[PDB]
Amino acid sequence: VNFFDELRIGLATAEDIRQWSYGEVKKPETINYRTLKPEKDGLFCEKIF
Amino acid sequence: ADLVRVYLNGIGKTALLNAAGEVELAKRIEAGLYAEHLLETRKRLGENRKRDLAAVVRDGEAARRHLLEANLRLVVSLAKRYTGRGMPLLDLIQEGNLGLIRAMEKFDYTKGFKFSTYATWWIRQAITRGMADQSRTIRLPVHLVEQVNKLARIKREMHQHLGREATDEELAAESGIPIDKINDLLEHSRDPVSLDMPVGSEEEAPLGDFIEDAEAMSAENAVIAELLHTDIRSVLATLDEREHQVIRLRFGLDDGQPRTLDQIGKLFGLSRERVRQIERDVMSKLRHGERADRLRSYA
Amino acid sequence: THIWYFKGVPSRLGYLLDLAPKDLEKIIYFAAYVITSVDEEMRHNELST
Amino acid sequence: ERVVRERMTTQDVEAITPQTLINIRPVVAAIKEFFGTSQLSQFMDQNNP
Amino acid sequence: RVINRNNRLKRLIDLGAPEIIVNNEKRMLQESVDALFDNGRRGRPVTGP
Amino acid sequence: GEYFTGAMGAESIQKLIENFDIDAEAESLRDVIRNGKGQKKLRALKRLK
DNA sequence: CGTATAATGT
Repeated sequence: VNFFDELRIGLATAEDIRQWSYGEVKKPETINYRTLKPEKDGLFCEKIF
Repeated sequence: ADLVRVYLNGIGKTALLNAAGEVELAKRIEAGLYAEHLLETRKRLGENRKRDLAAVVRDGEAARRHLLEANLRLVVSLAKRYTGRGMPLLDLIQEGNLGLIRAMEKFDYTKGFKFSTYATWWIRQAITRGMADQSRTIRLPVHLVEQVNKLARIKREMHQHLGREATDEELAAESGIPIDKINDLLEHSRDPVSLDMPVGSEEEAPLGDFIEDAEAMSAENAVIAELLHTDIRSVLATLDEREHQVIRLRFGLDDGQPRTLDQIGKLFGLSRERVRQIERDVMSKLRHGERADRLRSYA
Repeated sequence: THIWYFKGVPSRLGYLLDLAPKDLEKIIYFAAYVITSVDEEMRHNELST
Repeated sequence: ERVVRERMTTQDVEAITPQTLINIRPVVAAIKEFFGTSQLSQFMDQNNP
Repeated sequence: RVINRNNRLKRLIDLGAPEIIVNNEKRMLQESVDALFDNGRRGRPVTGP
Repeated sequence: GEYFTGAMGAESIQKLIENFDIDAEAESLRDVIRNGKGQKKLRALKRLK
C-alpha cells in the first residue's frame, strides 16, 4: 500500500540503466513533419516509451 | 577548455602538402589499394611477396592518414563560412571531415588537378547535407530545406529592390511558387519556441507550466468505446448475418479497406447498383425496433 | 564520465585516483595521453638488452 | 555600418551605389524591439486622466 | 546532440577515420554528455536562439 | 611499444579504475593516517574518507 | 549526385 520505511540513493551501474530501459533510442528524429506522429525508433518512438 | 582551440592546434601540427607531395601520396595510396585488391585474388599466394604486399598495404594506409591530416585545413576553411546557422562550428567541421574522407575515397590523380579543387565540392556537399538534416529539431526533408533557402534568398533580394517587405503574391511572382505553397513553406521555416522561456515574467513561470493537458480521459474513453462498439456489433448481429458481413466489408470493421459498391458486388457476385438498395434496407432496419432504443444516443 | 563527479569542489574522481583537476581534465578531453598499466616485471627482466 | 563596411570591403568598387550599401533591416529591427520589449516602454495606464 | 554525435561516431569508427578524427569526435560526445547532465557547469553554457 | 600501454580518454580512466584495487589503497591510507605529516595527513584523510 | 582552373588553422 503506502509502506516506504526508508529510501536509498546509489550510483547506477551501466547494467542497471539497461534494466530500467524498455528499449534503445537510435535516431535523432522527433516527430514526422506531416502526420505529426512520433517516428520509428526515434526520440519519441511509440514502441519504446 | 576551448575544444575548438585544441583541435585547431592538432590540425596545425601537420604541415601543408605540395603538388609533388600530393601526386606522390596519391600514387602510394593507389598502389596500396591495388595491393589490398590483389590480396583476395592471389589464389596461388606467394610467400615473400605476401609480406611485401602487406607492407605496401600498411604504407598505403599510412599515406591515406597523412593526406587526410594535411587536408583537414581545407575543411575548416570551408566550414567556417556556415557558422551561426543553427549548427555549432565544431559540429560543422566534423561534418566536413566526413565529406573529406568521402571525397578522398573517390579521388583520382590521373587528371592532374589539385586535390583541393575536387575536394571543395564534396566538402561543400557534405556540410550542406549535414546542416539540412540536423540543424532543425523537427527534421524536414532536404527538398523543403532547399526550397526554404531559395525563398529566404529571394525575399532578401526583392526587399532590397522594393525597399519594403513584399507580400506572398509578390514573392510568388518573383520565385514562381504558388502562393499557398509559400504560406506553408514559411510556416515550416519557423523555429519552434522553447517551453522553458519565462512568459511575461509571471512569477518566473516557464511557458510550459501554463500548457493545458486537456486530454487523456481514459476512463471516459473506455466506457464509450465499450458501449458503442458492442452496441453496433450486437445490432449488426440482429440484422441479416450476410448483411453484417456486407457492413464489415463495405466498411472494414475488421480489416479496414471499405469496399466500394462495385468492389463489394464483385466479392459477393452482385452488381454495383444493388449495394445502394442494400444500404437503404440496412439503414431502414437500424432505425426501427430495439436497435433504435439502443442507438438513439452516441450522436 | 559523469560531469558531477569530476570538475567539482572537491572532485570525487580526482581524490579516488589522487589526481589534480588539471590532470584529470586533460585525460577526459583527450588533451594528453596517460599510462594505464606498465609491465614492470618484463621491463626489469629485459632491461639489460 | 558594420554590414556596410563588410559590403564595402567585399562588394565591387566600380558600380557601387549607396542604396546597395546602406541597409535598413538593423535600424528598423532595433527601433521596433525598443518599443515592443524594452522595460522603459510601458502600457500607458489610463485609469483616469 | 548526444544521439546525433554518437551516431556519427558509430559511423565514423566503422569507416576507419584517422586517429585525430575519432579523438575529436569522442571529445564532442563527452562535451555533449557534459552539457546534458549539467549545462553551464563547465565552459560557456550552450545557448538558445 | 612493448610494456607500457597508454590510452587517452574516458575509456582510459575506465580501464584504470577497473584495474585499480581498493583494499590495498585503503590499507596504505590507513597506515599513512597513523603517521604524521600534517599537510599530507589531512590530504590522506580526505582521500581515505 | 558528381559535379575537376584553383580554393588549406575560430
